[PDB]
Amino acid sequence: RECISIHVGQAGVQIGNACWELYCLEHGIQPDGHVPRAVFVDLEPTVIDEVRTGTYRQLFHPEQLITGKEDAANNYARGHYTIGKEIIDLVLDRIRKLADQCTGLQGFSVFHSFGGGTGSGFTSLLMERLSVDYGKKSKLEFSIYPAPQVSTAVVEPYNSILTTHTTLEHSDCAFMVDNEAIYDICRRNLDIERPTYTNLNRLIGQIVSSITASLRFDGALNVDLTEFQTNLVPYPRAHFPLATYAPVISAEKAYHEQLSVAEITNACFEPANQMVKCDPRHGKYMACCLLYRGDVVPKDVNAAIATIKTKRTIQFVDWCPTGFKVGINYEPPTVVPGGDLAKVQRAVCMLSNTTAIAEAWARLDHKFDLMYAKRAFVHWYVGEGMEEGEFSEAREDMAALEKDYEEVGVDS
Amino acid sequence: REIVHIQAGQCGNQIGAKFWEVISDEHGIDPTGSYHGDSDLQLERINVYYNEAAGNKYVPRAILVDLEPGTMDSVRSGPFGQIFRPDNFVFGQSGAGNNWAKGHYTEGAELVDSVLDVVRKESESCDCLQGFQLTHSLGGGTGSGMGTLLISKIREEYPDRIMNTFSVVPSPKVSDTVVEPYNATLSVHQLVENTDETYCIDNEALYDICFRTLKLTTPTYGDLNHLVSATMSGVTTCLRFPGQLNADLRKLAVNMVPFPRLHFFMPGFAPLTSRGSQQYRALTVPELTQQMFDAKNMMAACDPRHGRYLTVAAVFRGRMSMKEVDEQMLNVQNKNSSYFVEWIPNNVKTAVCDIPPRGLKMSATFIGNSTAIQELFKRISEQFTAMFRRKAFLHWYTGEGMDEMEFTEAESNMNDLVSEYQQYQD
Amino acid sequence: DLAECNIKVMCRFRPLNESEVNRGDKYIAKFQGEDTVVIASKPYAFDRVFQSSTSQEQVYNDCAKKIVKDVLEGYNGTIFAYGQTSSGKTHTMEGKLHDPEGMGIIPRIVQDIFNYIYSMDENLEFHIKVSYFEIYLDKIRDLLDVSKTNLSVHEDKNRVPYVKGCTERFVCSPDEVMDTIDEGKSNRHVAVTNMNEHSSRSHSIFLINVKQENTQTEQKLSGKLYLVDLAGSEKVSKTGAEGAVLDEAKNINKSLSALGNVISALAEGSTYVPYRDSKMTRILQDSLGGNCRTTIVICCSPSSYNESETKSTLLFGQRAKTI
Ligand SMILES: CC(=O)O[C@H]1C(=O)[C@@]2(C)[C@H]([C@H](OC(=O)c3ccccc3)[C@]3(O)C[C@H](OC(=O)[C@H](O)[C@@H](NC(=O)c4ccccc4)c4ccccc4)C(C)=C1C3(C)C)[C@]1(OC(C)=O)CO[C@@H]1C[C@@H]2O
Ligand SMILES: Nc1nc2c(ncn2[C@@H]2O[C@H](COP(=O)(O)OP(=O)(O)OP(=O)(O)O)[C@@H](O)[C@H]2O)c(=O)[nH]1
Ligand SMILES: Nc1nc2c(ncn2[C@@H]2O[C@H](COP(=O)(O)OP(=O)(O)O)[C@@H](O)[C@H]2O)c(=O)[nH]1
Ligand SMILES: Nc1ncnc2c1ncn2[C@@H]1O[C@H](COP(=O)(O)OP(=O)(O)O)[C@@H](O)[C@H]1O
Ligand SMILES: [Mg+2]
Ligand SMILES: [Mg+2]
Ligand SMILES: [Zn+2]
Repeated sequence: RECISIHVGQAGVQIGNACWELYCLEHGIQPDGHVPRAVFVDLEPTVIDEVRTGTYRQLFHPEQLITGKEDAANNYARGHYTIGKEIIDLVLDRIRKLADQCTGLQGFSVFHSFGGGTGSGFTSLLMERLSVDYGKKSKLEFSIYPAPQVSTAVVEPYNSILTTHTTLEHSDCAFMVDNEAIYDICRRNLDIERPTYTNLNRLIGQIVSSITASLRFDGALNVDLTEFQTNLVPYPRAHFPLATYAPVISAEKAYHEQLSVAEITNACFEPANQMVKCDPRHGKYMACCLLYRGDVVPKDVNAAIATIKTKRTIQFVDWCPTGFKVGINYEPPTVVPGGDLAKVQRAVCMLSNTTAIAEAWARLDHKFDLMYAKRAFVHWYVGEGMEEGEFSEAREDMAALEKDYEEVGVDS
Repeated sequence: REIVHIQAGQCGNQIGAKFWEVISDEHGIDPTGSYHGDSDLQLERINVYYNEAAGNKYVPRAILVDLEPGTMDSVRSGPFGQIFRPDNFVFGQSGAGNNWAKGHYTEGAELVDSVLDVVRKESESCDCLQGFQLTHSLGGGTGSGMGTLLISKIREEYPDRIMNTFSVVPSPKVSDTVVEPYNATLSVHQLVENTDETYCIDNEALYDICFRTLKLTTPTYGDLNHLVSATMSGVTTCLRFPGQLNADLRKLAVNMVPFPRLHFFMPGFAPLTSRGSQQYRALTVPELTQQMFDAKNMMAACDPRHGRYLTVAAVFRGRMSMKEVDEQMLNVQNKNSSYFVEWIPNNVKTAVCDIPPRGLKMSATFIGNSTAIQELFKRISEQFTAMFRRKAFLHWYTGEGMDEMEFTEAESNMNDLVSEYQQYQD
Repeated sequence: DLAECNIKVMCRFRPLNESEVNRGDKYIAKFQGEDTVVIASKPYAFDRVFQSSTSQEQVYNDCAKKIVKDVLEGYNGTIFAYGQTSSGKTHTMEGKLHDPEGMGIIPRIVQDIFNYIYSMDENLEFHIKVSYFEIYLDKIRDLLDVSKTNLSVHEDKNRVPYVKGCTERFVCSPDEVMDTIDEGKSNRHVAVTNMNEHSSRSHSIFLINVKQENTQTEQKLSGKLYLVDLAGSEKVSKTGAEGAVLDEAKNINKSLSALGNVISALAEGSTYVPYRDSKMTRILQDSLGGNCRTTIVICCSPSSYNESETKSTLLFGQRAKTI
């Protein structure tokens, strides 16, 4: 029934504090109410401390807040092997101590930031140690994969080609939200050149609320977590769909809010609104899980979608007749009291697997090579319990992820 | 986390006074007083530079190494001079001769053990050690020789903790000493092989940047020092503050050093406007990157425009949009694709603290790893040969128990170091 | 300057051992031609690929014979044995020191140097000096004098590097050299609790300096041949004290990574080679790359269990892209 969550890496923790905020906010549980149902991991104390100093301070147990005073290191190796190792046990312990206390759970919603040290590496083995300790569950990892041109870390790809290959054979469904492609939404669909990280977080903090929160919440067309991976992954590769939200209108500027279904659903497939720089440049969808929430008439959907199924310029895979999982919830969304999110009475958090990422992975793989081609910051990992193996052998890994996402599509 | 500063030589020392003059105020620590901190955040992370004893006396955890009493006895007899626990003063009343050899093999080699002693008392302080800060000048005895030894020993004692080095590489135009390239070439040698992050500052790159970027007409040393100390505060201490995207020595190290040499950087501060007038506030952000990335404004002597970059780290510290930050950096990376090296898709390492420099609204330290610094070790290396060839003031070295193969060694080494760096400019 | 990067790479597979067979491992290496091995469908060509029953004699003739001639010709050279622990490095570099059939590269080299000398003995005056040291944790220890610990590399008047204070012993016969190797091997146990652990994690370096002067011609010659048995290239699986159910922390050996960068640089035809990346590469500077011949014998277990490690080894060997 439940779904634990492990927010790993400063980012996964910032986003965590955010997604965790939106929660109580739409459940009437102020600062000090019940008890969360997740944990927080980081090898840099000062960040988890922010959850220990700032807002939502006492809504957590100093037990579900793991820290390694030591060093973060923007390098996979160190975070996965060398350092990150020391903490893992302890980490697990909570996701085994928190996993017990419950009643027939469904899985762990993992929150990490692909291209980091504590986020890429660590998790790599966290999800790793999970796939074995609970192979019998769902492993949906919600990632924030590398901005297409606006990356931060100098190594980023090293850290992301490595978190992909190690987690690939362990996740159930990996959701992806592109940090940059979300900015566009903040520039083009909300207008603000002042987007603090605290915003992107409010956003995913939204799209995510549509996943677990409301879905695990009764409705006219419930959709379990398992449901996802089933209706969402055509193949064992921990396939990565993309998150998209519909009413991303500004709560100040424009106001046409009352945008009946027929509109908000069409607003999902236009590439300029998908929290991912993977513009459907060719990527044929192969399965979409349209999660609606608020006042929505099933016919409105079983029509708004029909209209789409016949737009053709939206070309769905061949081997897939119908790939539209319609998830209907009741309670409308719940916008921050005064952030910058419109606040409509219905939304569409549609996520999907698109042959599109054939790109995004490509463009991120290429990156890697360029540097590896010169070993660049390699000495930083080797000296951290890794080898020419793990790199070269994780490169070959993704290689067959560029062929995979190619074969499962583009062909009939 | 933590670090333990090291004031090698007079310069490195003189600067200590300025690095601590600053940092303290950037942490509300009065002479011997405690934390008067205008805020409450300038305290949760202080440890990085102090120690708890009394309850109002957080003492800087640095080392003051020097073979010339008068110096430390000027730093200890002035302003903040009375905050260092006397135990910190590792003096060498000997003749602090201006010979690299006199402070690395003969005179300094003795005072070393009585230093390492303390560098251990401070390291084994508490919590977890990160690395050590090292200030000095590569143009003298107590600086290049004895300080370059202090590290060769440090890096044998904790090849784990990092080693940032702040070197005052011999300014071009005019040398404030004569053997300079001797004391220098010999210390850079030791650097390229122990510390793993070096920030090279040039007394004349400063003047310039201090007489034209600060209409300042009488730039006393105190100033130069002050400007420098401003950068080393943005680097370390800063990142030991919160931030949307914070880093720390390692991130800085693990994002800036593609190849083990250690490589040297060139620090640059952001708001560098003259007092009254200039107080233009054009600091939205494009103004800071405008600054940081220009030629002038690079504490180094060489000009970036004269050689690609391998890595860059804009360590900003003042509330800004992870969008207008992450964005700007890009155009910058495209307007100058020419010089920014290609085999690194994203050279730049954007870092973002929150709280800014006490009295300012928005700043951003720049730590550049450009291939341009090739054209400096060249300089140094040249000066050597031109004088080595004739063994100029060599008797002051050998006569101090040195080797004719020692000088050969260093030059070559550091000389090769020039070579390599070009391997990327191409 | 001769050809730039005179680096040859030979891959030597050893027979599956009883432990591997007992475990149930399978022989995964497939062969093609005299220079290609196929692992997981991917082909890897090298200067030569030796199957599991290749003799010590074949390995010496193909990998070291010519280098020995160069040393006697007055040039420097280097020969390495690279691979995971138990791959066959020591068997290859030394084998059974006194068995005429089972002896490795080093015994056979010594044998050939003296034999050549014996066939000269006319106007040439020879002088052979050896040194034997190890590198552990990037620290140098003299295997001929256990008091000489943590030695440092220095460059002489003419740039030639050397290990400050390292024993240099004049040998006059094969037996003297083998005795030297035997002493070094015994001295190695000093201050070492676990020799297995120590041997797999350290690098052994044997130096043979052959000097000669033709009393009549007067032309002098000096060659240095460094024989190196490297540390295990397998960083993974480090058992001991650390994060019990949370570990993966360990880097690639400093010297191996330094060697990788040096080989890649030479393979790229780079004018700047990163020798300073390690004490090992610094000492070897005048005998690795440039106008020196270098053979790297990467050794591998043909076991299905060591598949990933073998891939790594093969990849390392590939750093020297030949044509
Ligand atoms: C009324 C007002 O706003 O005054 C400003 C001011 O006029 C200007 C010109 C300051 C001023 O700085 C200088 O004139 C200067 C003198 C010698 C060397 C270098 C700089 C200022 O003195 C410096 C001072 O800086 C700080 O307070 C920072 O926290 C800074 N502190 C120190 O350097 C410091 C100085 C004395 C004692 C202890 C610390 C800092 C910067 C980075 C990291 C840590 C601390 C500031 C904003 C000002 C004055 C006071 C006029 C500027 O410099 C800095 C470092 O902020 C020079 O260009 C900038 C722009 C500022 O607006
Ligand atoms: N959406 C979003 N992205 C973030 C946030 N914080 C960081 N990121 C992104 O995630 C990546 C940064 O990872 P880091 O903060 O460097 O590292 P980490 O993953 O927390 O772990 P360490 O490297 O060990 O510190 C970059 O690509 C950032 O753009 C956040 O709050 N929200
Ligand atoms: N920025 C700066 N440079 C200094 C200071 N003092 C000496 N220098 C520089 O240091 C070099 C001289 O070395 P010095 O510090 O006297 O050596 P030592 O005292 O014998 O170790 C010259 O290039 C000076 O410009 C200083 O307070 N600030
Ligand atoms: N080519 C080979 N033929 C027969 N046995 C071998 C072969 N190569 C290695 N072995 C044996 O396997 C064991 C481990 O090999 P060794 O060379 O000591 O490994 P390492 O690579 O750790 O130096 C030894 O008994 C060695 O003789
Ligand atoms: Mg972090
Ligand atoms: Mg062995
Ligand atoms: Zn309306």
